[PDB]
Amino acid sequence: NLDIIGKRIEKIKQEHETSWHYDQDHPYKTWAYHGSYETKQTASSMVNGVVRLLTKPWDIIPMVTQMAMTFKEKVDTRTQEPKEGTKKLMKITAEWLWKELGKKKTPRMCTREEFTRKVRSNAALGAIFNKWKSAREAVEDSGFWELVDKERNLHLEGKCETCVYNMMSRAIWYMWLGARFLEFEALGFLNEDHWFSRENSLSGVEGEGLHKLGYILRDVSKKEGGAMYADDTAGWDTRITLEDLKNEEMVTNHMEGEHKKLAEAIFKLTYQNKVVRVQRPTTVMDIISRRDQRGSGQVVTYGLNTFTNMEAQLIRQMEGEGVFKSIQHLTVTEEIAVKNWLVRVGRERLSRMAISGDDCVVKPLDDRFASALTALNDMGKVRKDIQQWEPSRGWNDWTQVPFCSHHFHELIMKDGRVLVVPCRNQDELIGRARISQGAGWSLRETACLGKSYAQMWSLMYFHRRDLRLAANAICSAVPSHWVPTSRTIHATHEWMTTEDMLTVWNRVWIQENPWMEDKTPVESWEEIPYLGKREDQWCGSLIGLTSRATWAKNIQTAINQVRSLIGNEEYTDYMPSMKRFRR
Ligand SMILES: c1cncc(Cn2cccc2)c1
Ligand SMILES: [Zn+2]
Ligand SMILES: [Zn+2]
Repeated sequence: NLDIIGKRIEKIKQEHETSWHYDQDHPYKTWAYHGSYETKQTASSMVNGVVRLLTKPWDIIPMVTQMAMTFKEKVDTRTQEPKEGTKKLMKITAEWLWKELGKKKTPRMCTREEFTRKVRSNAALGAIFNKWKSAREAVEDSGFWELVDKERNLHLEGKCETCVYNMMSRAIWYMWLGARFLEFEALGFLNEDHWFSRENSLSGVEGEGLHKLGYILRDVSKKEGGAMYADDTAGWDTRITLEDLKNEEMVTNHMEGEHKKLAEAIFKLTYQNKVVRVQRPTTVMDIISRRDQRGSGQVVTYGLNTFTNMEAQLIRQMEGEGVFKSIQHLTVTEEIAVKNWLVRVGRERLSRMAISGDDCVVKPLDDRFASALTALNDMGKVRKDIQQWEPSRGWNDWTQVPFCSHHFHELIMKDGRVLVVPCRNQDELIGRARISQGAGWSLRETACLGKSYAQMWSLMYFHRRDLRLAANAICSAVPSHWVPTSRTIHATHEWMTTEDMLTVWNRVWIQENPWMEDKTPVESWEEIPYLGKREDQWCGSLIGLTSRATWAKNIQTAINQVRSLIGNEEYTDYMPSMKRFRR
């Protein structure tokens, strides 16, 4: 308790010694409270005018227009201790899983060099603004690194002074850039060296672009077994137990020397003991602590969520298959049965899953899995929008399964080749492309963000009539040589390029498609297929509406409207690519 977190608390106390007051009307129940101090400050969602001017029919669709307008009661909940049988199942499975992930990988420290490069190419690290302005300025100043070094030698000493979270079904915990470095130096190898790639982890998808996920689900569907289960957890990050954090820390058993000590300190001092500062409107700053739940960098959060989700789903599979009888207690021969199951079929059972942090798809050996709920509920991983003990609804067709906010279509090209494409309701896609975040956007920067969305649509959603037309319109309206932009884990985004989108389509869906037999490149957009016209409406297309009718016929007008506002620039017409405009 206060021996590990006291120093951090002590230090913040003295920076606001004029204000420190143990408030009596504090709202926290499951968070330990410590004191309050005086502050006074808060980042709303702004409209992208280039995208909105070129999507006029959606100006009257509330599911689009409402997205641009406008639970911290769940972070203040408690998760009961799992039973002894459950704690033993998790320890055996975690020990086995780290071993498997480590067979072809070597834990290693990430470097100042590596960290610096990441700051200079814009990444969502979750730092704050204070002595230096941006991350860019702190990383070039030698002062920073002496603060980093002092903390670093404190961690080797088993102590912490400045690794403090700043709070803001979401909750992002910003830290200062120095604490973010020490986290990256010790644990960044999990992401930098792709420990959760599908090649390495068999269940994972790390590095897989949206164009691979449908093919991966179709491959899981080819396995013999029961329904495909895709159960969402209610507030995954809030249900991470201290038992989970101890199984995650076992990655340090694979480390040596300095690295081992630095990683042990990240887990013990900052993950298994947190200090947080929260804005209350009643405006004070509350200094609160707790031992459990997930509050780490976003990228480490993704890899450890993937790990613990892989562990939980193997255990739910063991329960369905009758490997153990009760979570109350594992007998000695049940332990050896669990171990022997892992050794004999663990890798096969990982390959029946697609896991992206808290998001999973599982094709179990049979449907006993649907009612195998005791371990899942006792680990705290309670399913969303179903009653605790109600059996899971499975999906009979891989093309209906939700994963990473998408579903996937099987689409046959006029030449017989098969595409498996990503899809979601088109209102969600259009509504998201019409939104910017942050201040000080020039017209050029707004246009280049519009162009990023357009190129994404050409590569991923070319099969949606409205998006291919709107993408061609935005690319026609933005100067041809202007570079697509975005402010700041992600798989590589191949739409982020000034390369000819048609040449990218050919390499992504044909040349470098490990699922595609024939490597013959496509020599015209008009060869590339759409979904069915009825399947497009189902997925939220405005095809058929008079609003969409004129918008299409008269798009050249909207394209030229935008061209005039950006100004005298080289513009290309990509609409003639459309069969409708193509004579
Ligand atoms: C994070 C890191 N690597 C892959 C994913 C999966 N994914 C791809 C597109 C949308 C989701 C997520
Ligand atoms: Zn620290
Ligand atoms: Zn669809």
